[PDB]
Amino acid sequence: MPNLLLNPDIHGDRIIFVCCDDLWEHDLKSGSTRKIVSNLGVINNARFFPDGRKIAIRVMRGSSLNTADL
Amino acid sequence: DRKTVMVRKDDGKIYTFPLEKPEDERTVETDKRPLVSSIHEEFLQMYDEAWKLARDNYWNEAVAKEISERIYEKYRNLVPLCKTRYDLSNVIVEMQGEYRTSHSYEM
Amino acid sequence: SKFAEDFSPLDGDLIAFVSRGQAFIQDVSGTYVLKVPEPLRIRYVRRGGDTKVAFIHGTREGDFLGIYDYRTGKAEKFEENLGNVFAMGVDRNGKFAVVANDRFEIM
Amino acid sequence: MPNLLLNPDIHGDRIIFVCCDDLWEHDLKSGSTRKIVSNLGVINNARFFPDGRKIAIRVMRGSSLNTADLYFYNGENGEIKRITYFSGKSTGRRMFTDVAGFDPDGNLIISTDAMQPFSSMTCLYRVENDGINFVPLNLGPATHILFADGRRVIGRNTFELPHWKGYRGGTRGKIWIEVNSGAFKKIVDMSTHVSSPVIVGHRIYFITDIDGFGQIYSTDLDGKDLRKHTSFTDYYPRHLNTDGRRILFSKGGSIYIFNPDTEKIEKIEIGDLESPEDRIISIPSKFAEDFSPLDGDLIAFVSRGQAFIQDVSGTYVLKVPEPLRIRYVRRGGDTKVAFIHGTREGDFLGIYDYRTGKAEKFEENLGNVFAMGVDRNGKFAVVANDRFEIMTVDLETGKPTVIERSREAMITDFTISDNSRFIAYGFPLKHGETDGYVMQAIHVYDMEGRKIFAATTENSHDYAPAFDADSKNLYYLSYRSLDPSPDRVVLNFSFEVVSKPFVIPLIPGSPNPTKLVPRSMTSEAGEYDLNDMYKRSSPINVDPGDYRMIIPLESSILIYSVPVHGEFAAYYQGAPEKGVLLKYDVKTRKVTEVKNNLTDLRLSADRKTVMVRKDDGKIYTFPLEKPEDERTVETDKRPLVSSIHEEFLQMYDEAWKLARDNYWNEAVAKEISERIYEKYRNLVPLCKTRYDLSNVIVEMQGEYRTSHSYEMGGTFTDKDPFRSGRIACDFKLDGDHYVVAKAYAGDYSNEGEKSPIFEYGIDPTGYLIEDIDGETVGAGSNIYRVLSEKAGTSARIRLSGKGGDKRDLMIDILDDDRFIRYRSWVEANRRYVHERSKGTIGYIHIPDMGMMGLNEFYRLFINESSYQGLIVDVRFNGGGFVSQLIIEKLMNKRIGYDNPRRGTLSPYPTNSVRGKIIAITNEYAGSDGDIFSFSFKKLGLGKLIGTRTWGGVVGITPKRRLIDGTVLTQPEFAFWFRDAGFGVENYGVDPDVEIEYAPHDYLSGKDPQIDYAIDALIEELRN
Amino acid sequence: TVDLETGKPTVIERSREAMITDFTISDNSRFIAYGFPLKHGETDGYVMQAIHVYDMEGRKIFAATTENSHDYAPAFDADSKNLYYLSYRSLDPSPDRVVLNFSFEVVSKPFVIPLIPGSPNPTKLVPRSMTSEAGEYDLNDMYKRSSPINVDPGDYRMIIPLESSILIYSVPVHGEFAAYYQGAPEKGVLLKYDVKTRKVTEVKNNLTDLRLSA
Amino acid sequence: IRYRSWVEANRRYVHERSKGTIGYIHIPDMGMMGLNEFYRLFINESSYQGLIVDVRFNGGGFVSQLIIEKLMNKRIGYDNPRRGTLSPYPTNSVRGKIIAITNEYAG
Ligand SMILES: N=C(N)NCCC[C@H](NC(=O)C(=O)[C@@H](CC1CCCCC1)NC(=O)OCc1ccccc1)C(=O)N[C@@H](CCC(=O)O)C(=O)N[C@@H](CC1CCCCC1)C(=O)O
Repeated sequence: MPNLLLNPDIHGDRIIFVCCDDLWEHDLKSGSTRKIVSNLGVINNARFFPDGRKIAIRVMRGSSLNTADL
Repeated sequence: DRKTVMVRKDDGKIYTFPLEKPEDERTVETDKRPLVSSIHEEFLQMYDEAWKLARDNYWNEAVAKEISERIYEKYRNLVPLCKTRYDLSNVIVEMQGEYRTSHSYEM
Repeated sequence: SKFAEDFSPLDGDLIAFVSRGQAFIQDVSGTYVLKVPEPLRIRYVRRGGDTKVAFIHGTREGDFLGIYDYRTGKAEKFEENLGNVFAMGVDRNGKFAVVANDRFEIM
Repeated sequence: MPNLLLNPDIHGDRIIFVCCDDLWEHDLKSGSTRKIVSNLGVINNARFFPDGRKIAIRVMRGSSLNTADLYFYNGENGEIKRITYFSGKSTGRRMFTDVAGFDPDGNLIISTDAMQPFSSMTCLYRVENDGINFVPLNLGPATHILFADGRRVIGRNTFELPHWKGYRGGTRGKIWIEVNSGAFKKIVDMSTHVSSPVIVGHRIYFITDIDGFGQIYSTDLDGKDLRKHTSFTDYYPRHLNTDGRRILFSKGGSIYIFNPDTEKIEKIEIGDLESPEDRIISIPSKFAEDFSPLDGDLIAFVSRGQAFIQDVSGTYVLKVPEPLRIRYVRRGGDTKVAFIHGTREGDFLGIYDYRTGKAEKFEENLGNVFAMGVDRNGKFAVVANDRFEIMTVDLETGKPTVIERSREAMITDFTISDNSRFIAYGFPLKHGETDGYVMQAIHVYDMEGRKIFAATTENSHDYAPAFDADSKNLYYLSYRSLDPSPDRVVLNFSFEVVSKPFVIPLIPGSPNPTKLVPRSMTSEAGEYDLNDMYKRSSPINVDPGDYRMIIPLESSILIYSVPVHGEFAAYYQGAPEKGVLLKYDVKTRKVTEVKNNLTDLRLSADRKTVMVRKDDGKIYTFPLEKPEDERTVETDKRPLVSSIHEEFLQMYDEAWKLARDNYWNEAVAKEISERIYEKYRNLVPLCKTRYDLSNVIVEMQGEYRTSHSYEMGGTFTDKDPFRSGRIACDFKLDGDHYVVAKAYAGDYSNEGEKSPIFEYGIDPTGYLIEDIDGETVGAGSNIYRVLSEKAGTSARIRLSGKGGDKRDLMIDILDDDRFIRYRSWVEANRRYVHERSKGTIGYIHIPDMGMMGLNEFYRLFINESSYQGLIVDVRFNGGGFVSQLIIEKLMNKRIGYDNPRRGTLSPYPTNSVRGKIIAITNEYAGSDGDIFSFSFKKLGLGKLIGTRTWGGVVGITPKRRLIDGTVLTQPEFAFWFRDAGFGVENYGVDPDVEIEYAPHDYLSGKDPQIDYAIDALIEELRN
Repeated sequence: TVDLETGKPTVIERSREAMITDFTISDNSRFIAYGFPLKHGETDGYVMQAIHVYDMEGRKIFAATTENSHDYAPAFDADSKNLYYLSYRSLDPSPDRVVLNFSFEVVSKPFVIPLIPGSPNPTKLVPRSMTSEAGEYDLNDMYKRSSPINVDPGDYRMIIPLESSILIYSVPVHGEFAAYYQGAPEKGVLLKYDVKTRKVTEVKNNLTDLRLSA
Repeated sequence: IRYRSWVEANRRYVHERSKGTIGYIHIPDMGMMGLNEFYRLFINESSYQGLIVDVRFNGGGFVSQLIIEKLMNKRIGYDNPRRGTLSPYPTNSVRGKIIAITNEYAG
């Protein structure tokens, strides 16, 4: 069985998205996917900066995800 | 037998004391044995209930019968793709939105 | 403890309770714990005899009354649909049970 | 900055390795790296299956990584799954329960001691159905298993030994190989340690430092044609692994590739991979220590190198403004506090004022401080160091002044009179240079006159000195009230309750106040005179016992008492000693209990505030006047804030400094330390996790090329330890039902020595296990996982024996069953020896030389000592320090008997072996294990049978921890044998008759060592 | 056993090491438990003691405990369904405060043996509804069903089983000087163990001897 | 008091006359007192070049074997600490030569 992917962002051929609450990156060219950040809590939004280098991330914490920070 | 008393105090713990001698209360412990379950079976269970509640409690009984039966299968097929609680939430909320009405929350 | 509910006192200074859809028969200490042998969603558990306990098993179709004996092991499960049960009790003589549902019925 | 990579494995162009405790994969072709598995805990080993698809992984859990288990990763669907629920015990140097290798059919073969009596018994098992069933290979303990041309290659103790470079002891790595299609032959047994074996073509590649440094070697399937392939000099290479074509390994934090055909080595370029948040949060209580009461009902304490001034509530907390390592904090004034700041150079005294903010920090080096106090008037402080000195540091100038220096131990037990004129302290001393015991005498230093006076004589142990408010008497304790207490099992006696309080009036002619001598009938008013004061000593009428502290008050005396107890939990589990606060009314002479369940106590300056630690581990504070009103000290309100890299640099420097300052040979230290410091310090910044830092520290400890350089404790993960459900049984998957293959039991009448099932009056052996807690187990349900999930409680278990024998019991699911397995094993060997020797030989086994060894030795000695012969089996003996006590008993020669009118003969001595004794020992007996083996030979008590022992005999007694709680050990006590010097170190003891225990011996199910012992003794029992 | 009517004695068993002075009779007068001194070898240095149980019916002796230490102070419960006793088997060394030495000071612990196989250790508090007793007497291989009672080790001289508590005579560790010369009596105390609360308390102190009625 | 004074007196005498090369110990009997007096000095006199084990007037008892056991121990090693003095192995081992004194009052 596959996963549930969501909330993506693009920058050229690179595509970051959320899977299993963690942040992943996929290369349109090579076709390879990898988890770039995890164990931070529940990530629902990731945004590529202009230079496509850094990434602003939103993560939720607390049993019911009542709190969040960047 | 009106002899045993089981209570819950403000500290959240459960206690039990004989009605005759309320001085001798004991603390109920339940975290000795772990709780064992399967994510996918629970998720399927939870989905079906969320879906059943949405239909059984919608203000308009008529519309429910049609709305429920029309969205059930579509969203149930995504449950197995859910590995985390948040995933399941994404599926459940989308199916709640199907009632095109306010106050369909998840807390 | 995190998902526990419906804590209730049984015969022989025993405890029954529900958590995450599962049900258990344990001593206050939580050292001797028995899991009721029944699929997901056991809404309620109620003292029904020296070693017998009645319970409400929930499914997608509705709620049903079930009985279990933590001594012999037997655990029949009726088919008569009761609707959505929200309250359940058993007489002291263990012959019948009183149930309330979302249909506003008492039976 | 880059990361610290390690423990790789290869499969074609794909290379998996460990980084930041997680598992990563790198493609040689594309050059891309990615984390394939994380948040499982600490991963130290990952092994590619044959098809290169699945991956067997070893992960450690529990704060100190005391537990481990195995997981399967499938790169096809990203599936992760736990395979073992053994909860194998592991330590830094014995990371047992790991992957051993793969059989020809592509099945995983693991190595674990989970179902064995001894940890060293890492037996081989074939994993089946993802962990449903385990089939034993009965090849004996093994670390690696390789297959060449249908032949079985076996690696014994072939894991890396970073902590001990140049190891040449009996437990060194060795490789055996199959030849007779069922027989094995030892083929690689060099003088030094051999590790990480692999096969490429028809050669076995491995690592060893036979030449003074770690290099890769290889030989043919005969251990012949030795070749050296590498010439590294920077760091030791480790973790060899291969795919059949190329060899992979790590070194100095980088991964390299070795091509056997080209003999060329290259470094893989991976670059930066992960750099987690540096600023971290910690729970002050977890690393707290040195809790102390200040003025105005305030509290001071130290945690993780930091110091704080807070109210009991922990609501108003002040952090002392000082860099890393604040060893101690002490009340120095209304709002001032003195502290000991530690650095790489040493420890220094510092003062701080939590009101004004000022915080000067002296430069005068005090050495390594271990005790620190301040006078009540806040002018000077008394300090003790590892140089055995006691001194007074001026709180104004900073200038230290040594009062006296001991040549035996530290002067940490001292006190200052309230008028700041006298300083009393325990002074360790010895009558002779080679004396067996260290005495202690109280000394009193007079600030005026600056002369030291003797408070007590030097014939025993006097301690816990204390002055009274008026400064007119000096009270103290001593173990001088000798009275023997009888041993309930063995003919023996010891001094259990011989502690008694004494007092010494500082003014001659003044009587002992507790004596209640009418004032009108005495003529004091004299003047101070400390001369010949040990002659005026007087006891205080309080029954003997075991007192640790004496506090004189107006009309009563407070005494801290510790009831006699066993030492087992304290020696292993580290359990704290339980004491109680007693009160002695001078008037009524009656004694009462003021507080119990104490494990530590501290008194304020004004003698009014009491701060204690109870058995629950919490700190409390109550006024001495009304002990009924105690409050709980909370410190976890405010988080602990620190920087990983700054702490890591701090921790490294300390580990390095301790290793040098405590090495037994001072000379060698200066050279070794300065030579390895920089090299390993440059890797610290590559460490992002605790485990990383550990890898660096351990490697630098190995640089001392000596035994006993360990690392225990510390926080490596926030993951809870793996759990395992045990009922002392062996399960065998037969068909679709699990059957009870074996039911362990030793002495049925003892405690905790049999499967909990036995209590229901039936032997589970042969029975079938239907279900557990209503859930069915068998071909589909993993019984281990189930059991693991019930560990610590009683679950209903449906059993089925022969016929219609149906059982339904509430069995206790144990968290561990090692001891039961052990006792079962001993009782088994006992029976065997009795039967084979036709009832003429006894058997005893000493698991170690600590409290357990004492237990096990006497447990049987009392019943086996009177046979014609005796086998003292010390195999797997983990050491300790009671070997001399054991030799002493075996040394006793029976020279007489007692003839009773009625009854049987009674031998003299009672603790005398009746006949001939033979000792069995293997490569798993070390330290005091080595000592015992060597001594048994030297004293000629009998013949020594087995295999050369471990070879590590440089004692260790740690006395300092790392800010994270880590407890490092340093070989500080070099054992010197007469006519052998330190020769035993890094070598072990050779048995008179060598008897290997080859892999085929295990296949046959015969113990060649115990058998030789029996037979040999039978022959000696013909005369 | 001497017949109180006829006067005829009947020897049950004979030890070859010491006297069999530590015994008790079940309330239903069917069983006789006692400490039996024994030695593995003729020239053995230590004398072990195993509890034996003689059955008036069948007239056969059964082994209550193994013979590897010292088991004593046997005692039956009112219903005559369990046999409680003490033993110095809980080995744990206590450190000598003066000389490098260790000895067994507090290694005494209580144990029980259910006379009906399958019946669990009562002090364990195993729910009746979760057990299936009602079995019949069977003293064979009873030393295998032995079970400890969760009471901290020490130096116990007597164990008295009651309805919902156990009385235990404890003797605190002390010096032997006065006892060896002056002949001073040993100081003990009567402890109570509540089976339910598992809590221990002091019923009486300053004792030097104790006897219980029928 | 008279007894201990006598022992300490002989102790001083032996130290002085042997120029500090011989230790002294005296066993009043072989019971509890003997155990006390023997270890009371053994711990400080055992490490001299020589040792005098005086057993004159020894009234007996039953712990002789325990005493012989200690005197039997042969010193075959030492412990070298980075800081501190040597520690003999065994600890309870006499360092050198031992001589026993006895009279007609030991039985
Ligand atoms: N106090 C404690 N709670 N623990 C201390 C026990 C540590 C121990 N070592 C040994 O038995 C040594 O033989 C010794 C021997 C010597 C040598 C010279 C002087 C004095 C003692 N003893 C020792 O280290 O300790 C005490 C000591 C120290 C200074 C002065 C006087 C006594 C030892 O750990 N041994 C190895 C032996 C391995 C082998 O036999 O090959 C071991 O790894 N044992 C366990 C793991 C443990 C267990 C407990 C602690 C640490 C590590 C194993 O995996 O088998």
